[PDB]
Amino acid sequence: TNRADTLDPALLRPGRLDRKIEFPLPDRRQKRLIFSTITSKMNLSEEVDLEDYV
Amino acid sequence: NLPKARAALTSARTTANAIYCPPKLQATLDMQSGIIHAAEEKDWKTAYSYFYEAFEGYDSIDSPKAITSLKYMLLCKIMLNTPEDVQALVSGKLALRYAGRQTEALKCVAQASKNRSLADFEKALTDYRAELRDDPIISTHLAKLYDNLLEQNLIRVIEPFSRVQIEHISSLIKLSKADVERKLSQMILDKKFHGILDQGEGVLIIFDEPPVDKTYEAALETIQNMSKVVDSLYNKAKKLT
Amino acid sequence: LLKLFTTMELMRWSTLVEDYGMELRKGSLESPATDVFGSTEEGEKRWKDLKNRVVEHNIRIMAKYYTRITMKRMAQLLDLSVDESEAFLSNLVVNKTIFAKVDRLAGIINFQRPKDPNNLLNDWSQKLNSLMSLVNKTTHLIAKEEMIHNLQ
Amino acid sequence: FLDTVSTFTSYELMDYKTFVTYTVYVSMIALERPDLREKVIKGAEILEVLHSLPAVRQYLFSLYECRYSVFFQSLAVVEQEMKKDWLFAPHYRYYVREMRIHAYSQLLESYRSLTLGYMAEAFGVGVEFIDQELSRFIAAGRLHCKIDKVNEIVETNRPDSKNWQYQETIKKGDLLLNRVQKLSRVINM
Repeated sequence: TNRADTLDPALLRPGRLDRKIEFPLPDRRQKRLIFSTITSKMNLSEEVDLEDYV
Repeated sequence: NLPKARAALTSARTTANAIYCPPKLQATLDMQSGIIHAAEEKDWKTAYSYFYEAFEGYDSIDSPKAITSLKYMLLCKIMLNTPEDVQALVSGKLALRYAGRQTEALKCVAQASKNRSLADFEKALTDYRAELRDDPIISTHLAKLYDNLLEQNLIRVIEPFSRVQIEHISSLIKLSKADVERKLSQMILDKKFHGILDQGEGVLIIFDEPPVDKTYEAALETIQNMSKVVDSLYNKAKKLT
Repeated sequence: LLKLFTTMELMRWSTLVEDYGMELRKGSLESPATDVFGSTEEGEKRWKDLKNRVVEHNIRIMAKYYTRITMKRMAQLLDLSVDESEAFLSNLVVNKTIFAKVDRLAGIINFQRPKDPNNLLNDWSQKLNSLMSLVNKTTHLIAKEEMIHNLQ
Repeated sequence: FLDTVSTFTSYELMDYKTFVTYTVYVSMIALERPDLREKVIKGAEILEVLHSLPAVRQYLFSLYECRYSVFFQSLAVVEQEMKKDWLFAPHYRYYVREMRIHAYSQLLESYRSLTLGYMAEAFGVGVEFIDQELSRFIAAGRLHCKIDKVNEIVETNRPDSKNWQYQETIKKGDLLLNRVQKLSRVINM
C-alpha cells in the first residue's frame, strides 16, 4: 500500500530478507514511456508532440 | 573483427568495468554481444533482448550516430523475420524521432519487415543495395527472409492437393532437380512435409500415419515387463540356490 | 436458373447462350438483359462466372462418381477443354472446398473426398448398418407376419 | 558433455579445444537432428570455441544440410585425426562406415526412386564404391532398403508398427520363458 508503518520487525529482516526486496517507484523518463504506451491505444493524428508536457 | 572484439571483450568486462560508472560503453558491449554473439549464432531473442537493452539506452545521443545506432538492430529485424518487437521498437519513438535520412530509410525497413512480400522484396533488392552496403554479414540477414520464403512458397504451392508431378510443382522455381528437391527432402527430415518424392517417374506423393499406441505403448511396456521379469529372475535364482 | 441449381442437368452452354442471350432479342423488357448481361467488364465476368458455375457446380454434381476417373473424361464431361480444365482445377483447388489430389503419373485423378480415410469404419458402416437393419428386420417381420396372419 | 559451464581450464585440461573435438566427434553420431539444431543452433557456448574452428562448424552444418563430398573432405579430416588422437585406435574402424550410414539413412529418407547418378553428384564415382559399401550395409543388418542394377530401384521403408515390435515380446519370453520354466522345474526333483 502507500503507508509503510505496518511491519519490519519480521518482513525485511536479517536472514528473512533473501528475496524480500524493498520496492520504490520509477524516475524521469518513465512518464515518457507511459505517454508512449497508453496514447498508442488511441489513434494519434499523426503529429501532436508529447515531450512538451513531461 | 570478432576475435579482436573477443580480446576486446575479455579486456572490456574487467578493464572498462575497472572504470567506475560505465552506463555508456556497457550498452556498446550490448550491441557487441548482439552482433558478435549473434554472429556466434546464439539466439535471435537473447541477442535481441540485448538489442532491447541497447534500444532503451540509445537516448540523449547525438544525431549522426543515433541515425546509425538502429541500423544493426533493424537490419537484424531484416535478419530476424519473426520480428516480435515491431510494436515496441518501430512504433516506438527512436525510429520515429530523428531528422536525418537514415531513419527515413529505417521507416520503410520497418514496414517491409512487417509485410515482407516478394513483389516488394525482389524489386527493392536494387533499392536496398545501398542498404545492403550497411549489411555486416551478407548471408544471414537476407537469407533468413528468402530461405523462409522458400517454404512460404512451398506451402503456397504444395498445400492444396497432396500428390503431384515434380516438374509442375517445380515450374514456379523453374529448376527441377537443383535445390528444391533438397529443400523438400530437408522438410521431410524436419517433418514439415510428409511424403515421398521421385526421380524415375517424377511423382511426389504426400501421405503420413505415424502414431499407433496399440503397437507402441503396449509393446514398449512389455519390454519394461520383461525387464521386470528379469528383475524377478533373482528371486528365482535365490529361491533355487 | 432454378433447374440449373438442382443437379444443373448437364446442358449445352450454347443453349445457355440461347436462353441468356436472346434476352436481348426481346421486343419487351431488356432492362433485365441491360442490368445483368448488358454490362461488359462486369457482365462478361458474369458470363465467365457462369462458366465458373458450370465447372464449380458440376464438379459438385460429379463428386459422387469419383475415386476413379481419368482427365480426358473429365474434359469430356465438364463441357470444356483440358487446359480450361487445368485452369479451373487450379482456381478450385486453391478454393480447396472439397479435398482434391491431382497427379499425372498417368492422369487418373479427380476432385475428391479425403479418400476413404479410415480403417474399421467399413465394418461399422457396412456390417453394422446392414446388420442393425437385419435386427430391425425380425422386429418388423413379426409385424408383417401378425398383420397378414390375422386374415390368412 | 552436455553441460559445458564448469570446465574452462582446470589443471586437468591441457586443451579444452580437445574437449571441443571430443564433443563434436560424438555429437555427429549420437545426437538426433532436432537435438542437432538444439545444440549447435539454439546455443553458442561451444560455438565460440569452435567458431575459432570453422570447418567443424561447417561440417556440422553440412551434416544439417546433406552435402556429401564435403562429408568425404571433413570426415577424412576427422579420420586423419582419428588415427592421430589416442583412445581411438582400437575403435576407429566402426566410425567411418558408421558416419557414412548415419548420412545414408537420411539420404534414403529423402525419397524412393533414387539412383547412383543423382547420388554420384554427391559421391563422385560412387557406383561400385556403393557396391561393397551399401551391400555390406545391407548385409551388416543395417540400412533397410532394396536396390537394383539396371532398373535401378532404391527403397525407403520400415514403418515401426509392422512385425518386429510385435515379435520382440516372445523374442524375450521364449528363452526367458523356458528359463523361468526350467527354474520352475528344479522344484520337483
